[PDB]
Amino acid sequence: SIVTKSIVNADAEARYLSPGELDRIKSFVTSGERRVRIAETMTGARERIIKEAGNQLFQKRPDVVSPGGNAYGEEMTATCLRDLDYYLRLITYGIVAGDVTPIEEIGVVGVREMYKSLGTPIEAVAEGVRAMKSVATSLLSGEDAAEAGAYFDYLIGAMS
Amino acid sequence: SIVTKSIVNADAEARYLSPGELDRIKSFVTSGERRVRIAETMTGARERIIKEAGNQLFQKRPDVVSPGGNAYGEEMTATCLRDLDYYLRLITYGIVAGDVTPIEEIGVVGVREMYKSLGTPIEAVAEGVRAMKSVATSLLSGEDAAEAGAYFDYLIGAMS
Amino acid sequence: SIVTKSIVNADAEARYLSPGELDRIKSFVTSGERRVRIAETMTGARERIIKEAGNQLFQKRPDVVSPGGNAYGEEMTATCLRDLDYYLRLITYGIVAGDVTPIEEIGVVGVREMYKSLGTPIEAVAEGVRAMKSVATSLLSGEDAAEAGAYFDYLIGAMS
Amino acid sequence: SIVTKSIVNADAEARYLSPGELDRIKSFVTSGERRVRIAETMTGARERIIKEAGNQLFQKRPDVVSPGGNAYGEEMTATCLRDLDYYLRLITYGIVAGDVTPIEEIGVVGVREMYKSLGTPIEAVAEGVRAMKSVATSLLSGEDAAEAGAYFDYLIGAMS
Amino acid sequence: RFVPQEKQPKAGDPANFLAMAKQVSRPANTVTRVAL
Amino acid sequence: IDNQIKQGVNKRREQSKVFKLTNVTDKVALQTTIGAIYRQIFERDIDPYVTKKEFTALESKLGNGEITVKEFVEALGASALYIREFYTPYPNTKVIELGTKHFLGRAPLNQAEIRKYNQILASQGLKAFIGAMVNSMEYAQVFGEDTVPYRRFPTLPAANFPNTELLYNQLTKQNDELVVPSFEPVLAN
Amino acid sequence: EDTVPYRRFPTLPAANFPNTELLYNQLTKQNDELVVPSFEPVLAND
Amino acid sequence: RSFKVTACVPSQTRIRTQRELQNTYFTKLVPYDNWFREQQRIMKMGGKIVKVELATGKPGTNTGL
Amino acid sequence: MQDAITSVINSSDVQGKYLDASAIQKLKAYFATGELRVRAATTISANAANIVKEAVAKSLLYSDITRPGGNMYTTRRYAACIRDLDYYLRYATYAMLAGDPSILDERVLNGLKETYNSLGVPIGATVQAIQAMKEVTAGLVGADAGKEMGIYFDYICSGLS
Amino acid sequence: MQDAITSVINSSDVQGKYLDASAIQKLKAYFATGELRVRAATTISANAANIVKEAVAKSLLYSDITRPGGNMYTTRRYAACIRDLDYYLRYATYAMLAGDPSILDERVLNGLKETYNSLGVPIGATVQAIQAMKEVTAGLVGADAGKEMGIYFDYICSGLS
Amino acid sequence: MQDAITSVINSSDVQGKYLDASAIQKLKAYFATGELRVRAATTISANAANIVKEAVAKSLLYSDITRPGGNMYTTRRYAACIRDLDYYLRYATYAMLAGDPSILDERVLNGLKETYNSLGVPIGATVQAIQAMKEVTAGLVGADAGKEMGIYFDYICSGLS
Amino acid sequence: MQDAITSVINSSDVQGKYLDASAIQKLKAYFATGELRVRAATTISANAANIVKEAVAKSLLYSDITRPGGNMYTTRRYAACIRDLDYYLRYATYAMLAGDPSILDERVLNGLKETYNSLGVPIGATVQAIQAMKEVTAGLVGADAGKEMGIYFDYICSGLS
Ligand SMILES: *[C@H](C)[C@H]1/C(=C/c2[nH]c(/C=C3N=C(/C=C4\NC(=O)C(CC)=C4C)C(C)=C/3CCC(=O)O)c(CCC(=O)O)c2C)NC(=O)[C@@H]1C
Ligand SMILES: *[C@H](C)[C@H]1/C(=C/c2[nH]c(/C=C3N=C(/C=C4\NC(=O)C(CC)=C4C)C(C)=C\3CCC(=O)O)c(CCC(=O)O)c2C)NC(=O)[C@@H]1C
Ligand SMILES: *[C@H](C)[C@H]1/C(=C/c2[nH]c(/C=C3N=C(/C=C4\NC(=O)C(CC)=C4C)C(C)=C\3CCC(=O)O)c(CCC(=O)O)c2C)NC(=O)[C@@H]1C
Ligand SMILES: CCC1=C(C)/C(=C/C2=NC(=C\c3[nH]c(/C=C4\NC(=O)[C@H](C)[C@H]4CC)c(C)c3CCC(=O)O)/C(CCC(=O)O)=C2C)NC1=O
Ligand SMILES: CCC1=C(C)/C(=C/C2=NC(=C\c3[nH]c(/C=C4\NC(=O)[C@H](C)[C@H]4CC)c(C)c3CCC(=O)O)/C(CCC(=O)O)=C2C)NC1=O
Ligand SMILES: CCC1=C(C)/C(=C/C2=NC(=C\c3[nH]c(/C=C4\NC(=O)[C@H](C)[C@H]4CC)c(C)c3CCC(=O)O)/C(CCC(=O)O)=C2C)NC1=O
Ligand SMILES: CCC1=C(C)/C(=C/C2=NC(=C\c3[nH]c(/C=C4\NC(=O)[C@H](C)[C@H]4CC)c(C)c3CCC(=O)O)/C(CCC(=O)O)=C2C)NC1=O
Ligand SMILES: CCC1=C(C)/C(=C/C2=NC(=C\c3[nH]c(/C=C4\NC(=O)[C@H](C)[C@H]4CC)c(C)c3CCC(=O)O)/C(CCC(=O)O)=C2C)NC1=O
Ligand SMILES: CCC1=C(C)/C(=C/C2=NC(=C\c3[nH]c(/C=C4\NC(=O)[C@H](C)[C@H]4CC)c(C)c3CCC(=O)O)/C(CCC(=O)O)=C2C)NC1=O
Repeated sequence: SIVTKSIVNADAEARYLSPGELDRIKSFVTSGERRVRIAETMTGARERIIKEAGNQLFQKRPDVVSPGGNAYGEEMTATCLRDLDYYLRLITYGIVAGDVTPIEEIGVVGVREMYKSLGTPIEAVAEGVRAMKSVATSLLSGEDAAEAGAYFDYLIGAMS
Repeated sequence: SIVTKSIVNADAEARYLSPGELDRIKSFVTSGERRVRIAETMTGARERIIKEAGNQLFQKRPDVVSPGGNAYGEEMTATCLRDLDYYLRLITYGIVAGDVTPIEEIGVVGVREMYKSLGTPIEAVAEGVRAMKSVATSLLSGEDAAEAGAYFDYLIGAMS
Repeated sequence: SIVTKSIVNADAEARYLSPGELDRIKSFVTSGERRVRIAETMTGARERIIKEAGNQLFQKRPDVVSPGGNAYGEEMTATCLRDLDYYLRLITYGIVAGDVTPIEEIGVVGVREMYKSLGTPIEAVAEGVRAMKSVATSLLSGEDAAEAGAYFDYLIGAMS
Repeated sequence: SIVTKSIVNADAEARYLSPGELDRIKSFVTSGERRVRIAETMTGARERIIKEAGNQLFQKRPDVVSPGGNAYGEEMTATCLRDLDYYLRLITYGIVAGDVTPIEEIGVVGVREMYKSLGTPIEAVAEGVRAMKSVATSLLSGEDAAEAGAYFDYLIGAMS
Repeated sequence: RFVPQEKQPKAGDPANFLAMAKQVSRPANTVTRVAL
Repeated sequence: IDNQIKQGVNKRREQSKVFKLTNVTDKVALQTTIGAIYRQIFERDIDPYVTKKEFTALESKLGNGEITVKEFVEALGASALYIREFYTPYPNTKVIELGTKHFLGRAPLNQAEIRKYNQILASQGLKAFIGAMVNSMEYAQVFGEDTVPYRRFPTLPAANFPNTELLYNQLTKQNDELVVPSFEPVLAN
Repeated sequence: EDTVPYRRFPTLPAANFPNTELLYNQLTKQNDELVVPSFEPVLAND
Repeated sequence: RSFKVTACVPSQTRIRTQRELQNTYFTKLVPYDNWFREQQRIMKMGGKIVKVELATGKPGTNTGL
Repeated sequence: MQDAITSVINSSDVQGKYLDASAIQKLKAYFATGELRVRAATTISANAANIVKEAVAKSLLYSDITRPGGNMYTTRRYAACIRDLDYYLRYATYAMLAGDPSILDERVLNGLKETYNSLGVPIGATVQAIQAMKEVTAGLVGADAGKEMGIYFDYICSGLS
Repeated sequence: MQDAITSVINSSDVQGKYLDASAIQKLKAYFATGELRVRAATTISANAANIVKEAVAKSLLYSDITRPGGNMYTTRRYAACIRDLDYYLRYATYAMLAGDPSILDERVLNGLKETYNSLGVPIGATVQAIQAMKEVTAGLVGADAGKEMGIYFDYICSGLS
Repeated sequence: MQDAITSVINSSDVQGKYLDASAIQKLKAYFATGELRVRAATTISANAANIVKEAVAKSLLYSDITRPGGNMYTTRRYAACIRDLDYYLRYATYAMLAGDPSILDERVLNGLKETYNSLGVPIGATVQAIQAMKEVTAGLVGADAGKEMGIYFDYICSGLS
Repeated sequence: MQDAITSVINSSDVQGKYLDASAIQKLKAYFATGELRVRAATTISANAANIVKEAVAKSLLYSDITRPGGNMYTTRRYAACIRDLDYYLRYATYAMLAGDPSILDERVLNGLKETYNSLGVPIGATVQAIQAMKEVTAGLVGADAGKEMGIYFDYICSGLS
């Protein structure tokens, strides 16, 4: 994580890592006990978030809800509802990791060539996780939502 | 500073700043009032490190002030104190920047050519920063000198 | 005066008098009796200024009074006093008209090549006005001594 | 030289060099080494001409070394040996050149507003070359003082 | 020690420095009387 | 001298030597090639710009033979010393005329070769930009995988020649301005 | 003293000709930059 | 992650006075993302590869690169 | 490139001094604004393709240049104008996090007066673009947060002119 | 880039129109010269090495330039000058087969004036050689293709001088 | 290459499902030990030349391997032999800060089985050189942190011979 | 790049003549003094870190220029100036063994005046270091070679000033 993001940065310049990094890694571990609190809030909400936001993108975009869209059918509306379960379960690894190196390689790298092969609109899932972001700030206590909500904001700004 | 390392790390990606890098400024600026409440005493107590740096060097390295050594007699105990007075500032300059990269571009990155040529041993100036390390940690509190002591220790590893 | 100064640019572009020029003509008719008043202060302090400000010129510049310069004895210093009592009158003639052009068309336009063709250093006349500066501000209230002090101000910068 | 002067007359007339002007060039190079023989009397005794003029400068104009003048003290009086040797080196350039075109390029065209901004008197320079005229021609032969005295008179003419 | 020790292309005064008296003028000198 | 040195091939194109790497188990022949990589990629000495010898890990992988010089030119220019020296204080159209100076040893070829790398440099960083140059075909037959890049003197594209001696007669950091902004379109569309 | 000034075409000074058609082929307010900054000194000191 | 490739390739267009054994036979370490391009470059000269087992190891992993 | 907090550093070190009291106060003006700057940094990064998405529609689209005859009509040239306007937004984000125009004149202002004249692309439409980018970035970060954003935009469009 | 068929295409493209009646007969004017440009380009390509070796003997030999000090003195430079002239022939047969002289500004006359001024090549001896080359290749293609070949040398010949 | 942090993340996706409370306790066991293993990194980054100096001076500075014959006779075969030692010490800091011995498998221990054999290099000197190097770090970082780095340091011994 | 062998053998080439008796006295002058040059060449390289050391102690060090505000205060560049002063030392020896200042035009004075004013380094302080280096060399090698090596030192001071 923030170890391995920094360790590969220290190895690329071939040296012992900075004391600027030493205040980074010390603050991560001493704030990790509330960082695991954010992950267990998503355990009991794992049906509550995805039930509202998939319908919220269906009313933000009713392009999809008609025959001729991409989620249209009981295996096809279950396609995007399950992929929204994946992206929630993706970045909850990255809350307690504290940076983007778990989310980016197994979520973000091959996307644009995949979704054009899958026929899905990239702008749909871009505003779909925007619907996932807004309810995540409500159940948490503001500031800890604000440090974990930026990984949502990483995921919005890296599709398109 | 801590921003400037992340800026060229952003442009080598040529992307935006990832939120693994954003919070490391959020830990920096809210402790920025804390960090300026560290080094200003080291600007304040100026002489007290310096006169306790030379005499704490000369008992651990007495062959420097012998005849034949570079530093010898008068006017060559003061410029070795004044070249040591230079490297006192950059410890404070690394603290208020929150990173060791302004120490490099004015004070580290060309030491192995100019101290090769001048004949001053780079190990012997490294022990002087190790001599002035103990007198600066006493002037600060113990959890405050623990981060500032590593700022010495990078220059230790850069000299040695 | 100001009525000629407001028209000589205006008639050169062949137009009536601008609204932003008549107000200075208007406010001079409100505030020109102070210029009547401070002219009468300079008449009563006519010889009173240069009994020590001329001495203040010889205090800071004893170059000219020595054998070798220009001023020798009583007479030659008296003609310097006559030239400097030609000079306090000219600014007193200039404050009652309220411009630089009463000062300009008598003494300032030919100030340079006369004095280079006389042996008089043109820098040395400026300290006598600089000694006339500190007494004329001090003999007046500081409200009126600003703007009448501002009328020596062009007369300083056109010597050197 | 005449060659960089008679060309500039002939280029402005857009003609060839007229053979009346060629005999000025033809009589130049045969009388050239006699003009060179003037110059080693100048640059040989060039430490003696500056000493014989400068005290004679400060007997004719003894007032620049007065306190509160322009050049009093050890450092400012020592400029005037360099400020006269600058003209002494320029004059012996011209007798070698045969004409005035080194002097008017180097020392003449901005002599006023440099010295007027410095506050130095012009006529003290004008007697300083005039002190240097009679000293150098007394070291010079009877025909040679007539020709080389005229180049001194241009530098008096430069200030006039 | 320190001692930079360079060269130069100016100076070398042979000191002279004669000096003088400096007397003040009484504030009454006839401003008016100069000539004809 | 006007007919001597001033004939049009400025005689250092065909008397400057190149460096091969046939001798990977030789050690002193390796050391003057590694300096030749340093004096062509960064093209100064790298001695006053490094806190400590920095690349001596992957310098030591060379000579052991499990990397090549095409490895060693690519990963060195990808490192953070090339970012600090040649990527930060210059525009990303200067970098295209600076990356082609050291790697591949020429000017940019066409207007489209500016468009090719600026397509790359906006999407990915210098990471995939430096992978796009040395793994191209034009690196492969004129340099090869055993040679250092060197300054070479093209003849076939029109603006390829005089933009090299407006790139190489300058020294390093001589001008902040880029020498060729782009290539001129000759007509409407 | 009876003629209007007009655009004239010099020949005798060297840089006088091509700095006129770098002054007249431009229209008015065509460039904010001055066309010739100054003239080049050719050697060390003159 | 990286591979340990070895391959053989001749050049067709020219006859070279230098030796080129290291140019006609490789044993290179190449990383994972250059290998999508580095393998294709030997196809254009038509050279054969032989042993392409990875040296960095850990296949089939998801994260950790 | 250098930080605003390192602008305090090198200017006090060309004079050879230490951190003095007003030079502490130069950092203290930074440390009251930095926590808003990083809160502004998230919304511009998440909407990096959702600021230019509205901006080109707000000023550039359905005009002469998107029609044939103009410049933006061919898809190669439209692919650069989406690229260059994303490019200025990323470097203005670097201007806001550093608090400096020092990154802009190094990179995006050295050749920009010359690369745009050589390609024939109009400078004045870019002046309309980033001023419209200045308006559309304030609508989603806030006029309190867009004001510190709205300094270096005027540093950009001055350098175009 | 710019062809002759593309020239009437790109003029029709920036208007946004289609193939109009005047745009078709100009496009059919290129096809009416279609047998001339193909047959002449086969003739020059078969006689490339003989039309060069007459053109250097017609103008360049037995002068100052083939003597010591001249720019085609040595065996590097006289072998270079044949190749540097042969690109003027081969690209002129590109411009005939294109039917438009804008292939010369893209790939011949771009930095060519900047090279030869920096190299000490006599431009007026080059433009004398191409002008001698234009006459001798008009006798090999006939008077019909000799006008169309004779244009495209003097688009090169005015780009040099 | 992965740490102990993304060890449990990589096992979470091979099993596919979200990580449960036993996997949570494996992750937060790092956090009880995270603040002390960074305290080892403070003092090991300072004196990194000191650890590799006296470990030579323990048993490798007056030795038969340093006298004619051997493998540290010349200064160049010296210049790798000390260069391997801080490379083990740097990557031991890389191992002990991440909890995983998998970092130095592919970066250090990839070719060390056969490159020390093919070059005629004694491993039995370097295995002797590191067990004295292991004991001096635990005195310098403290016994609370020196134990846990040793099992990443004795991990190097299992891959060496 | 040329040589006193080659510059008198190429200038006689470009005139078209052969080895003239006036041209034969320059080669035999170079063949007479060539044994003096090659013993003078080795003594520079044996003292190359000490000619540069005594130059900066006699001209550069302990002044305002190494005091903050001067250009030498950054130790990035005091490493670079010893690198810069090494360049004039080795290229003077290359001008000495060639007997020719022609390498200094093409490899030192190509664009050297523009790149020093682009950084704002002092011109005369470097010229004062060349005046330091010419007397240190003439003492260490003997005055018969220092009176020839210093000629190419004055060729550097002519181009730098
Ligand atoms: C040092 C005696 C003076 C000085 C120097 C200063 N120099 C810097 C140096 C540069 N020097 C060069 C020069 C050459 N490169 C070459 O290849 C050759 C011929 C073989 C020469 C003569 C160049 C190209 C640079 C700048 C490029 C770079 O940054 O590497 C700097 C460095 C620029 C910077 O911003 O760091 C400084 C101060 N100042 C003094 O005090 C001495 C007078
Ligand atoms: C020959 C009749 C005349 C002449 C020629 C000459 N040219 C050179 C050098 C060059 N010529 C070129 C030309 C081109 N490059 C292009 O891309 C194109 C468009 C396709 C052209 C026409 C270039 C780049 C050079 C310089 C380097 C090179 O040769 O590749 C030389 C000699 C210089 C050398 O180093 O070989 C000569 C002699 N000179 C004459 O005297 C004739 C009048
Ligand atoms: C878009 C809003 C405006 C516009 C843009 C336009 N730009 C180009 C081409 C280039 N622009 C640049 C400049 C830079 N590229 C960079 O990467 C950087 C620094 C990070 C700068 C300063 C360059 C180099 C090009 C050329 C190729 C490239 O894109 O890199 C074009 C294409 C012009 C052409 O004919 O190819 C266009 C159309 N044009 C508009 O209409 C808008 C006002
Ligand atoms: C995290 C990385 C990841 C992705 C992307 C992923 C995609 C994925 N999408 C699938 C189906 C699908 N998913 C979609 C998705 C969509 N259509 C819509 O209506 C929406 C607009 C849009 C998503 C929001 C579609 C259309 C299919 C069926 C395939 C097809 O016929 O096109 C299936 C097949 C069913 C199965 O799982 O057995 C997989 C594996 N799995 C992954 O692990
Ligand atoms: C901020 C970055 C920076 C660094 C690193 C720096 C080093 C530096 N040390 C110098 C001198 C010196 N430095 C020493 C130092 C020492 N002698 C010894 O024996 C001891 C080992 C050692 C220090 C304890 C001595 C003796 C000199 C004078 C050299 C001489 O007189 O020969 C000088 C030349 C004179 C000066 O300007 O001070 C520089 C430039 N200057 C800088 O601006
Ligand atoms: C206000 C308008 C005005 C000015 C400027 C002016 C200057 C002036 N100064 C004169 C003389 C003089 N003026 C001075 C005055 C000085 N010489 C110095 O070196 C001192 C700096 C300065 C003393 C303050 C002297 C010494 C002479 C006589 C010069 C001589 O006879 O050699 C004369 C000739 C005699 C006369 O008519 O007074 C004029 C016209 N007269 C005017 O009506
Ligand atoms: C060859 C062309 C040439 C000219 C004209 C020239 C003028 C010149 N005169 C100067 C100074 C000076 N010149 C003088 C003049 C004098 N001292 C006196 O007391 C008398 C009034 C007078 C002549 C004897 C004085 C006093 C200074 C120093 C000014 C100061 O430092 O305040 C200076 C500044 C320092 C210096 O270089 O000396 C210049 C450049 N330099 C040149 O290279
Ligand atoms: C020629 C290639 C070569 C070198 C460089 C070399 C160095 C070398 N120096 C050693 C020790 C040493 N060598 C020195 C040498 C010196 N310190 C001083 O005081 C003097 C200035 C200087 C030499 C005169 C010292 C002090 C030690 C002992 C270090 C210690 O005990 O910590 C050792 C371990 C002892 C041994 O030889 O077995 C080696 C291998 N051996 C070689 O074969
Ligand atoms: C971190 C990544 C990395 C690794 C793993 C690495 C290993 C490595 N060790 C090597 C050599 C060496 N390794 C040693 C090792 C030792 N000296 C002894 O006597 C003991 C047996 C042992 C330690 C005390 C020696 C003597 C050589 C030189 C062999 C030679 O060059 O002949 C070489 C051959 C090239 C060279 O000379 O450096 C490699 C590649 N290099 C790397 O960059």
